[PDB]
Order: sequence, then structure tokens, then C-alpha cells
Amino acid sequence: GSHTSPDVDLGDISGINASVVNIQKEIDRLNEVAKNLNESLIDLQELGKYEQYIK
Amino acid sequence: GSHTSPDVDLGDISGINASVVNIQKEIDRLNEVAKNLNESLIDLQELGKYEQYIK
Amino acid sequence: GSHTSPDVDLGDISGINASVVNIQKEIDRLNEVAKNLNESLIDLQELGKYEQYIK
Repeated sequence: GSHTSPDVDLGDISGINASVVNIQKEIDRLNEVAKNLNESLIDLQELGKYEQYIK
Repeated sequence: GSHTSPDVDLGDISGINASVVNIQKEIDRLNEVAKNLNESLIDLQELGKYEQYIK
Repeated sequence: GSHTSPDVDLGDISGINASVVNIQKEIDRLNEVAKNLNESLIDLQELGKYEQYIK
């Protein structure tokens, strides 16, 4: 009875684990977002290719 | 005097909490970045709609 | 012999440190992704500027 230790909750004290996974899936949301964006950009790429063939 | 325990700093040993919030706000920075990007893409969408009406 | 404490591994219990750095470099991957996207958008910006000068 002297040197006692409290409850060491490593899985609770953190609480960021759920955040890590969330943030991960978040970027994936943007990664795909850029993909869709990139698509519209494929349009402009063609818009200035043949679409502008008229002169 | 035998089984002693050191200082268990759960809020210090981590040090990632500040990083989690930072990374979170970071994606938000990109999420909005895609939004602005998406805007320019709205342009190309119209560029090939009426803008190319000339033939 | 009474109040004993187990092995408190703060650097092991976490295991998210490697994830934090990974996610960080991940966004950077998108940040640059938006940059390249933004580029194609510079095109559409010009596509509707002089490219459409024809009427």
C-alpha cells in the first residue's frame, strides 16, 4: 500500500482512432471530387480542340 | 515500496489531437478548393453549350 | 506487493502517428491534384476569352 496506479485506458484516452478513419474516408471523398472535376476539365480540353475548329 | 508507476500522460504522449483538428480543417480547405475548381468547370460547361453556337 | 502496474506503451497503444503523417501527405496529394485541375480550368478561362472571338 503506497505506489498505486489508476486506470490506464489507452483505447479511451485517445478517442482519435474514429477520427483517423473518418478523415481518411474524407480525403477519399475529395480524391473522387477531383476526379469528377477532372472530368469537366476533359470537356474544356475538347472544347478547344475540335469545338473551336470553326474560324 | 516495490511496484511503482511513472507519470502516465495520455494528453501529452499523444500530441496528435492538435494534428487531427489541423488535418480536418485542411481537407475543408481542399473541399472548398474543389468547389472553386468546380466553378471554372461550370464555365467550360457553358462554353460548349451556347458559346459554341457559332458554326 | 499489491498495487502493481502493467506495461504502459504510449508509443505502441497509439499506432496512429504513422497514420497522421500518411493522411497529411495524402491531402498534399489532393492539394496538388486541385492545382493540376485548376490548370485545365485556366484553359476554359481562355477558351471563352479569345478562342470564342469568332462570331
